Amino acid sequence: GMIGSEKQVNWAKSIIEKEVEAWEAIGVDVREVAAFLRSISDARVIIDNRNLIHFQSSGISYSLESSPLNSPIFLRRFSACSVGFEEIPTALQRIRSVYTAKLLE
Amino acid sequence: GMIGSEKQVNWAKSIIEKEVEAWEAIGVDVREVAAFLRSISDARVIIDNRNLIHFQSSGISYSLESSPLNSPIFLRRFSACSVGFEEIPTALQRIRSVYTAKLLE
Amino acid sequence: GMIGSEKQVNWAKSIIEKEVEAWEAIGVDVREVAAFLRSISDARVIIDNRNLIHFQSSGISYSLESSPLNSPIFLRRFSACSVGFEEIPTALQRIRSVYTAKLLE
Amino acid sequence: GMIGSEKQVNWAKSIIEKEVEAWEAIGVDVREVAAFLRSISDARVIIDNRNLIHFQSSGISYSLESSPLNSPIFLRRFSACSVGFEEIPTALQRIRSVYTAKLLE
Amino acid sequence: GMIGSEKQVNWAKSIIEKEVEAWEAIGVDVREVAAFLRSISDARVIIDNRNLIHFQSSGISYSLESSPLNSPIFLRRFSACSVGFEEIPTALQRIRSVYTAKLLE
Amino acid sequence: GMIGSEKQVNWAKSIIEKEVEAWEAIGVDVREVAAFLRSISDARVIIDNRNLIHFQSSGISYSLESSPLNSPIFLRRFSACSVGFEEIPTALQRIRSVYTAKLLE
Repeated sequence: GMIGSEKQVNWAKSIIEKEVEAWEAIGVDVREVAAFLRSISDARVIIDNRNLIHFQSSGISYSLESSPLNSPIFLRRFSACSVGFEEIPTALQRIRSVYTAKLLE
Repeated sequence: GMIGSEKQVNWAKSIIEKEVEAWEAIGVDVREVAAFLRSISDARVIIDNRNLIHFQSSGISYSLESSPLNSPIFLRRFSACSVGFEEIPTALQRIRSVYTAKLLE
Repeated sequence: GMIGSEKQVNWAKSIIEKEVEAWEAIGVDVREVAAFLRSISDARVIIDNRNLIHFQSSGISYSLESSPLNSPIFLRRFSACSVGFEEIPTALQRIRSVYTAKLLE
Repeated sequence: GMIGSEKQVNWAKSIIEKEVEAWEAIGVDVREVAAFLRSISDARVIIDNRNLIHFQSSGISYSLESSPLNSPIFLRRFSACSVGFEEIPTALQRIRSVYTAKLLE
Repeated sequence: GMIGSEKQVNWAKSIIEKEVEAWEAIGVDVREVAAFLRSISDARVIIDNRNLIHFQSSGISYSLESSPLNSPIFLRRFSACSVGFEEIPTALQRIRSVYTAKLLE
Repeated sequence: GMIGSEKQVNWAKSIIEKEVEAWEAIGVDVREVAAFLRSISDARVIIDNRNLIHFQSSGISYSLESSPLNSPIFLRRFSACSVGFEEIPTALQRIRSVYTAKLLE
C-alpha cells in the first residue's frame, strides 16, 4: 500500500479522501480523478502537496480552471507514485466542459 | 428498456436506427456514436429531438461539423437518459479528423 | 457597396442591423463579428441565410456554441462577399471563452 | 490614468514594473503581456492581486503554465480596468509554445 | 499474420522492432504507439514507409513534434492494414505533453 | 537587408520567390506566410533549409498538414533572422482550416 509511517499514511489518506469528497461534490462524473488521487502511493508526496492540490468547494468553476491537475509539469511530481497521471489534464478538460455546460444549459 | 408508451418506444427506436444508419453510411468508425444513440433510454426525449439530431447524408462534412452532438450544452438534455455523453464531443472531433483525412488523402 | 435590387438591399441591411444588435446585446466585445456581418456585400446571400445565421437572445450560451459562424464550412458561403471570414471561428472561440468566464465568475 | 490614493498608485505602479521585468527576463516576446499589465488602471486591484499574479523567475516553464493569466475566469477581475484581457489566454498559449520550443530545440 | 513474402515479412518485422525500440527509448509511456506499429499487417506498406516513419533518437522533442504519426492524412495509408490509427494523433499529443513536461520540470 | 555573399543572396531570394509562389497557388489567403518567408534575412539559413521547407503543389492538403512551418521547434532556426515566426503555427492552423473547408464545402 501507501509508503510512509503509520502517522503519515493516516494523514495522507485523510487528505486524499477529503479531496475526493470535494471533487465528488461537484455533481458530474469525476471517477477518473478520484481513482488517480486514490492511486497516489507515497504519503510524503500527498502531505507535501496537500495545499497545492486542494480543491475549493466555493467557486467550483475557478477551482476546476485553476487546479494544478491541469498542468503536466505539476503532475510530474506524481509520476513515480501514482497511476494515470498522463491522462489527468485531458480528464480535467472533459470535466470542465461537462460541468460548464451543465451550469450554462 | 426505453421508457414510454409502446407507440413512443416504437417511434423512438425507428428514429435511433435511422440515425445510426446515417452515421454508419459515412464509412469510418462511428461505433461510439452509434452506441451513444442506442443508449438513449427515454422515448420522449428521442422523439422531441428527432429533427435537431438528424444527420444529413447529403453533405457529410457539414453534417459532422454542424451536428449538435458537437455541443456539450445540447448533450445535457441526454444526461439522465443515456450513457457516454461526456465523451461524445471528443468522439465527433476524432471522427471529423478521420473522415476529413480520408477525403483529402 | 451592397449588390442586389433596391428592395433586397434594404431588406438585407435591416437583417444585418438586427443581427448586429443581437450580438451586441450579449455585453462582451463582439466588434469583430459586427464588422464581419456589416462587411457582407451581397444582399441575396444575406437574405437566403437570414434564418440560418440568426442569433437568439433567449439562450445566449447555446446561441454562441451552436452558431454556424463557428463552422469554416458554413462560412465558405461568404468567402466571395465579405471581409474577415477566415478569423471568425477563432473570434467565436474567444467570445465564447470570455462570455462563459463572465457568467461563471 | 490610474485611480487610487497617491500611496496606492505608487505601490501599484512599482508592482507592475516588477512583474513586467519578470516577464521580460524570460527572453521571448512578451510585449502583449507587458502592455496588458501596464494597462491596468485600478491601483487597488493591482495591490490586491500582487501575489496571485506574481511571476517567479526560479521556474519559468511552470510559472508560465500555472500563471492565472491563463484563466479567463481569473482575468474577469481586470475586465473593467484594463485593455486586452480577452486575448491574454491566447497570448500565454503562444508564449508558452515559443519558450518551450526554444528550450527544447 | 503479416502479408508478404518471407523476405518482406522478415524485413518489415525488423523495421517495426527498430522503431518500437526508438519510441521505447524515450522513457515515457508509448505502449499505444508500440501496439499500433506492431499491428501493421502488410509488409509492403511497412517497407515502403520505413524512412518516412523513422523516429530519430537524436532530438526526441523534434522527432515527436514532426513525426508523420501526428498527421491523420499520412495515417490513412495504414487504414486497411493496422489497428488503432484513428487514435494515434491523440496519442502523440499526450506523449508530447508528457515528455515535454518531464524535460521542463 | 539580406546577409550573405552576392551569390548566396541571389540564390536565397529565388528560393523564397519559388516558395511564395507555391503557397500563393493554393488559392486562399496566405499573405502572412508570404510575408514571413520574405522577412527571412539570412541567405545561408534559407539555402540550408530550401528542401526542408519546400511546399509541394502535388498534394496541397498534405503539404499544409506536414509542413515544418507547423512546428515551433523547427521555426526556432528563423528566430534570429525573420519577423513573425511566433504566429506562423497559428497561421498554418487557420490556413489549413480555411483550405480544408473550401475543398469539403
